[PDB]
Amino acid sequence: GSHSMRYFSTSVSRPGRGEPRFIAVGYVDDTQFVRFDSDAASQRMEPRAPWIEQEGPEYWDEETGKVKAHSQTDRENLRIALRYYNQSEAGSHTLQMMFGCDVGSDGRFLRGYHQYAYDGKDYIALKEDLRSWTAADMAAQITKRKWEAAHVAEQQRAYLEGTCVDGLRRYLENGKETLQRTDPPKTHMTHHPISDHEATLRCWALGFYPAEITLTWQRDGEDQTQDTELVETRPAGDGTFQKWAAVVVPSGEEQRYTCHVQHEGLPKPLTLRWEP
Amino acid sequence: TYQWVLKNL
Amino acid sequence: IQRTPKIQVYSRHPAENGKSNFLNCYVSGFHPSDIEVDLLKNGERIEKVEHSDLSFSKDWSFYLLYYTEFTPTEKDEYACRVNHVTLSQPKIVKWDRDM
Repeated sequence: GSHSMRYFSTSVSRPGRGEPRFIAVGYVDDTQFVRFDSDAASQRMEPRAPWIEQEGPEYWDEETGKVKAHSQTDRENLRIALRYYNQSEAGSHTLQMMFGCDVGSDGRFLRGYHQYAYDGKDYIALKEDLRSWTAADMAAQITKRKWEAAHVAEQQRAYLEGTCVDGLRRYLENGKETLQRTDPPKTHMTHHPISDHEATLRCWALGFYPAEITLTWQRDGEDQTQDTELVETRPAGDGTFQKWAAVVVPSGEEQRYTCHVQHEGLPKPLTLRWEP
Repeated sequence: TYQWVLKNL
Repeated sequence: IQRTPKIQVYSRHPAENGKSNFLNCYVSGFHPSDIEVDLLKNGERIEKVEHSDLSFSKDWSFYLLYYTEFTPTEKDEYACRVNHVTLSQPKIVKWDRDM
């Protein structure tokens, strides 16, 4: 239905061990499709999904050019940041960036993003209107004044609504077989006794794509949050995802509990009940 | 399609 | 501002003794990005372990997938060893086929 494209970059300084390492990765929804690593031998933006290899030679030259320029920009920004926070040149610092867009089922613009984080904390973010900045602290406030005066957001806006959307649209078509598929979860419930009085019920969801899913426990058809354990959705490594939800229950009361599985690959949500 | 990231903080 | 890694050790497919599978170690929610992740077989480091490209979540916390092709058995005990600036010592998480 709705689709996203995101680019995530990480610049990490390592004083005494040469210049900062720069790593950038690109995603369409939950599928990685490109990478660039400043420490790799190739010095090129590399394919990471089969369907991105159908882009011609000029795409790889242009994209390599872009990712290398961002690599240089964020090396400078690491130096500007030290000065703004009055930090020592000897310590290791991190500059992260994310940018990208959201499109509807019609392949039309919904939302745009362009944001930084310094040492794992919000630095500056482009607001939803694509005309203003959310600066988090005093240092980011200096950048905000600089970027607003120079009308920099118009360049972000022209990218996010244009180039970003066109690329996302072209990728969805070229990788249709992969990106526009829905792999519903394969579900099951397991039972694990604790004591003579307690047991754990674990509701599993496996082999699903996209990553978004909701697992809920209910007792007697009433929502249950107490005695619940939910693991983070995790990648299987084959392009699909996994998740589980567990509840600690009194012995003999197992069947009063139900697991509710919500996934866009499902025609209806699934309800699971322990059936020995 | 990547963006041109050229502005400084 | 330093966050400790969450760790999950699990197989790609439901484990069957004598069948090829993939052993995974998912580290997430950590900062800074430098991290040491090994997959162990009976307490010994597995040699050919691949990892995913450094990426991150909405809250800016990093995640990585470390994986190796393996064939589980009844005897063989698998684990993941993780070291990070936030950890006073490497954390060992045993592979539990029911988790």
